[PDB]
Parts: sequence; structure tokens; C-alpha cells
Amino acid sequence: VEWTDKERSIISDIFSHMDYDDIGPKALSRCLIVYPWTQRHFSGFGNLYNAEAIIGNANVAAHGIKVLHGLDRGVKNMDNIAATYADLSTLHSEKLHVDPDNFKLLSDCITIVLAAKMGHAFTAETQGAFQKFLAVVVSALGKQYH
Amino acid sequence: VEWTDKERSIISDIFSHMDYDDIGPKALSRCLIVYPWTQRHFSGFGNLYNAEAIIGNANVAAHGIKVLHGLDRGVKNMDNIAATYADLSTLHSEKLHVDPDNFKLLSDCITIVLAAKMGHAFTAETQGAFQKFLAVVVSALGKQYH
Amino acid sequence: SLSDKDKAAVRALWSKIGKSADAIGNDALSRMIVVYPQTKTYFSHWPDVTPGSPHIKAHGKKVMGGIALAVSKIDDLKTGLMELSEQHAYKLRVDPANFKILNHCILVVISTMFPKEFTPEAHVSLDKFLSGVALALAERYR
Amino acid sequence: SLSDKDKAAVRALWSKIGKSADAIGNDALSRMIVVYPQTKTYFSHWPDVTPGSPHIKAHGKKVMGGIALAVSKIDDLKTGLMELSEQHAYKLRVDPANFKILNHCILVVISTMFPKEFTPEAHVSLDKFLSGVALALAERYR
Ligand code: HEM
Ligand code: HEM
Ligand code: HEM
Ligand code: HEM
Repeated sequence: VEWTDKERSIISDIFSHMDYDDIGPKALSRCLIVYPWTQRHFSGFGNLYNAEAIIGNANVAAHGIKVLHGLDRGVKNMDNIAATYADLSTLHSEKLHVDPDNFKLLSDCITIVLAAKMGHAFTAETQGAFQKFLAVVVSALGKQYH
Repeated sequence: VEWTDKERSIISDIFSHMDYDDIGPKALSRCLIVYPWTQRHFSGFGNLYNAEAIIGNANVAAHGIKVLHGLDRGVKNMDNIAATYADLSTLHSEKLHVDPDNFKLLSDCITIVLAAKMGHAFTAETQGAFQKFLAVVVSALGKQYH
Repeated sequence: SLSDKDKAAVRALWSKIGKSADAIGNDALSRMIVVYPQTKTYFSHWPDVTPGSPHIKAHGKKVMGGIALAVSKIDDLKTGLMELSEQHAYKLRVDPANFKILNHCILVVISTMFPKEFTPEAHVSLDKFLSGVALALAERYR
Repeated sequence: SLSDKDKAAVRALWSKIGKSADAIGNDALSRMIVVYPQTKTYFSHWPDVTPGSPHIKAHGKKVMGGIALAVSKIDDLKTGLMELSEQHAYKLRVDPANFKILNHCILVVISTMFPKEFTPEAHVSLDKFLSGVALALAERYR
């Protein structure tokens, strides 16, 4: 569907209590560790030798923070998601050539990291609104290549 | 991307030399046989007991013909694909609840059946134009549920 | 394909997690029906199919009983879950895609509950394990 | 998971198909680069990466040599293709998704060429086989 008031509320609430600094580094790290083919694209980052090299890599941390900051822009623009991500889309699909399945992998990691930070507050309803948000943005990072 | 003159030509050419009667029955049959979970949705069809029961089932044949006839409408409307499939979309995603992965499974079967009918005429370039067409229509059967 | 440390790993975690298996099953199955409502038709014959629901609670208990069963049979997932595969992949004709779903929901419920035990390292092996479950359950399709 | 009739099936087909393995490899690899151009970066170090290309032709020969290798090792795909897995899944860090792609292209090239031998029945077992290949090749990721 298209946005409900209830969803707008929840999504803005999640993003306003979120610690980018904590969540970003953790979601990316985990993605690189659970789906290690992903590291092919983060070559310039350096020491990715094993799980602890990744967790403490500052290049990875700072870049995790930027994925989050990129989520934030669609939060601010819920009715114009596909044009806000056009530029991103183009970079990920034609400059970089990232299989679109990967966007879904990164997303699952953000949910997983958010679920552990929120504990029981991360309700089925809150999970639903959030997955909708990420679904819609994963469509926009891909969208143009098919 | 969006349509090239070259692609418009190819796609219209493929559909104008196509035998719906031969291809449709065969693509569906094969889909039901190679990805048998698919049969869950074709329950009213009847005897689906094994591969030869499916190949000769007339319910399946006639329905394969209708998937093709549904492709034909997007052929006629290349610039308005998402609104032409709205109705279809709704039936497949909210009345029926077909995982979207399945649309991609049916597609691969249509390509495979078309490749064998066309032989060497089914060039890499012709394969490319056709997969673009099906990609775009698979986006429209899903599109609204996410 | 589970290594010796993958098995060890799944086992040490199940050892910590296990106490709450019923809570995990109920919670995981409710998230599935609520966030991926395409999955509600498999349980459409139950009266109440909402997160409260006694139906949801009993069967969450059963699913997690299937995960315990698989921890036990981790050396041969294929023959250990052959009965479950017969029913899901062959009788119920459950779309394979739903297993990725349910699996994701389980991982989310565990992050919820045991945030500290659910490390990235544990995450990798539980994921190879849930994928091996899914593959084992896919045995009777074709 | 390949049954005895799945193995028989793959073998009877490879027995018919086999003569043209090089033609199949070249053709399959050209379709891949042309219809799924996201895959061209893995071969970006080659001068000419177009359907003609001598590069494409030599390596199509090699890939199909890997399929022959797997027909031989069909009782244990996992240990039979461990070297290939090391290189693809571990050194090249090839995205797993590309294997579904290449596999699809191979099936299309075979329909092209042996329309009559490529039955639905053959189709099922070749598909379980290409999936087992992919899984075997995925061994060294994590
Ligand atoms: C999943 C949703 C994603 C979002 C919202 C996102 C967002 C972003 C943003 C905002 C940037 C920085 C743009 C700039 O500074 O110019 C970026 C860069 C990048 N992203 Fe993503 N990304 C996502 C998924 C992925 C995935 C799954 C991959 C897998 C490899 C990936 C690979 C890359 C790479 C390689 C770069 C550039 C790194 C560099 O060259 O420094 N992204 N992404
Ligand atoms: C792949 C692209 C597809 C196209 C273009 C397509 C098109 C159609 C069309 C045109 C109809 C008939 C509409 C009517 O007469 O009112 C239909 C019905 C149906 N389709 Fe599809 N379909 C596709 C994929 C799928 C897939 C993958 C499934 C998997 C189960 C599926 C399941 C169904 C079912 C269950 C029906 C209704 C059968 C009945 O109730 O008689 N479709 N589809
Ligand atoms: C993911 C791992 C899964 C495990 C371990 C699992 C385990 C089980 C178990 C132990 C039963 C037992 C009830 C009996 O013995 O009759 C069962 C039944 C059932 N399963 Fe699952 N399952 C899984 C996934 C799925 C998925 C993803 C779906 C649907 C989307 C599903 C649909 C069903 C249904 C409809 C039943 C029958 C319940 C009834 O008739 O009341 N299963 N499953
Ligand atoms: C699908 C089954 C596949 C098989 C049987 C296979 C087989 C092979 C074989 C035998 C080699 C040998 C060359 C050597 O020994 O160095 C090779 C190399 C290679 N493979 Fe594959 N492969 C498969 C899929 C893929 C995919 C899908 C991709 C990329 C999208 C890929 C990328 C590569 C690359 C980049 C090389 C190195 C060639 C070079 O450096 O010049 N492979 N593969």
C-alpha cells in the first residue's frame, strides 16, 4: 500500500530515537560478516580479514552511519521516495553493479540490529511499518535496472 | 531503462510470430512440473498427479493460453505497463497471495519454451529484449504489495 | 554446510535460548502472520489467527519443537526432518519462500530476547543452520 | 538432493549434449554478459568482452569442463568441486546470485540446441543438478 498515519508516526518515532552511531556500524559489520561475498564491493576499506577486524574497522563504521543517514532522507520524504533515491539507485545499479538481492540482505541486518536495541518495544506492528519502509526504499535503489 | 525502437521491434516481432496454443500450454505445464509447489494455486484444475497428467490436462492448457494473452496486452501498451496490469496485480497479490518469486519462475519457463521453438533465431539480443519485457511485467504483477 | 564449529555454535546457543522456546515460537509465528500476511492462508482453517490466539501459541510450541529436533539431528538434517518435509513440501505444498520468511522472524525474535548472546558469530552459524533446515524441509518437492 | 533417477537423468542427457559442450559454454557465457551486464565486471580484465571474443570462447570451454567434472562427481558435489568453490566463493567473492543467472543461461542454450531431448522431466533433474552445483560452489563463503 501507500502510507497510513499510524505508519508515519511509528517510522518517524523509530528514526527520532535512533542512535545512528551505534546502529549503522553494527548493521553493516554484521552484513559483511553473515554474507561475506558483500565485501567484494567494500574493497577499498582494508583489513576485512575476519569478524573482529570488521567490527573495529573505522572505514566500515563511518560507512554504516552513512547508510542510515541515507535512510533518513526517505523518512523526511515519504511521498517522494523513488525520486529522492534516483542518484543512489544509479550509483548502486550502474556505477557499482550490486545485485539487488544485496539491498534486501542489508535491510535484514538493520532490522535485526534494531530489534536487539529496541527489545520488546519492537512490536509486530512496529516491525511491519519498518519493513514496509525498507521495502519501498529497496525498490528505489534497484528500480531503474531491470 | 525505458523502451528503445530496436526493442519495440523485436518484442512486437516475437509476439506476432508466436503460437499461443503451442507455447502457453507448454510454459505453464513445465512450471507446474519443475516448481511443483506452484500447483497449490491451481487446485481447482484437477488431475495433477504427475508429469504426464499435467502435460495433457486441458485446464492447464487453456490457462497457459490465457497467461500469454495477458502478455499480449502489455505488448500493445509498452508505455503504460504498470496501469494495464493493476487489476491482475491485485488478483495475484491480494485475492490469491502468490509469492512474487513465482512470477519470475513462470517467466523463466516462457523463455525456455520460446528458446526451443525459436532455435538459433533466439539471439542474445532477442533474449535481452524479451527478458526486459518480462522484468517490467513481473514488477507490475507484484508492484503494489510490498 | 555446517562445520564442526557451526554445530558447536548452534548448540551452545540453543543451550542458552532453549528455556524460552515456546515464547520464541509464539512470537515468531505472530510476526510472520502480521508482517507477511501473504502467509495467513496456510492457517486460514484456524478460528482466530491474530497475535493473541491460542492456536498460534500451541503451534509456536510445535515449530520450536521442530527446531529442537533439528539441533538433535544436526549431523543429518536431511534424514532427521524427512517427516516434516513430507508434510510441508509434499502434502501442504508450502511455498519455499515462506521458509526464508519464518527463518527471518525467528532471528528477529532471538535478537529481541537475547541481544547479548546473539553475536555476529552466532548469527552466521544460526543462519547456515536455518538454511540447512529449509533445504532439508525442501527434500520432498521434486 | 539428487535421487538415483536424477543422476541417471543428468547422465543420459550429458551423454547426448556433451559433444557440443564448447558451443554451449561460449553461447551460455555470451548470453550472460549481454542479458545481465551486471556480470561483466568479473571479466573486466579481458580485452574484448563481447559475444564474438576469443576470451569468451576459451573460458566457455573451461566452464563446461567444470559441468563435465560435476557429472563425474555427482555422488559428492561438495568434495568434487571444492577447488572451484575455493576460487569462486572465496578468492573471487562471486555473488551467489550470479550462479542462478549463469545456470538459467545454460538451460536456455540447451533448449536452443537440443529442443527434443530437453524434456520437462530432464528439465527437473538438470535443475536439481545446477542447484546442487551452486550449493557445492557456495561451500567456501562462510
Ligand atoms: C541496503 C540499502 C542501502 C542504502 C540506503 C545505501 C546507501 C548508501 C549511501 C548513502 C552511500 C554513500 C553515497 C555517497 O557518499 O556519495 C553508499 C555507498 C555505497 N554503497 Fe550502499 N546502500 C545500501 C545498500 C548497499 C548494499 C547492499 C551494498 C553491497 C555492496 C552497497 C554498496 C555500496 C558501496 C560499494 C558504496 C560506495 C562505497 C565507497 O565507494 O566509499 N550498498 N550507499
Ligand atoms: C508470471 C506472469 C503471469 C501472468 C502474465 C499471469 C496472468 C494471468 C491471467 C491473465 C489470469 C486470468 C485472469 C482472468 O481470467 O480473470 C491469471 C489467473 C491466475 N494466475 Fe496468473 N499470471 C502470471 C503468473 C502467475 C503465477 C507465477 C502463478 C502461480 C501460482 C499464477 C497463478 C494464477 C491463478 C491461481 C490464477 C487464477 C486461476 C483460476 O482461478 O482459474 N499466475 N493469471
Ligand atoms: C521454518 C521451519 C518450520 C518448522 C520447523 C516447521 C515445523 C512444523 C511442525 C513441527 C509442524 C507440526 C504439526 C504436525 O505434526 O501436524 C508443522 C505444521 C505446519 N506447518 Fe510448519 N514448519 C516450518 C515452516 C513452515 C512455514 C514457513 C509455513 C507456512 C508459511 C508452515 C506451515 C505449516 C502448516 C500449515 C502446518 C499445519 C498446522 C495445522 O494443520 O494445524 N510451516 N510445521
Ligand atoms: C555456474 C557454474 C560455474 C562453473 C562450473 C564455473 C567454472 C569455472 C572454471 C572451471 C573456471 C576456471 C579457470 C581456472 O581454473 O582459473 C572458472 C573461473 C572463473 N569464474 Fe566461473 N564458474 C561458474 C560460475 C561463475 C559465475 C556465475 C561467475 C561470474 C558471474 C564466474 C566467474 C569466474 C571468473 C571471474 C573466473 C576467472 C577467469 C579468469 O581469471 O580469467 N563463474 N569458473
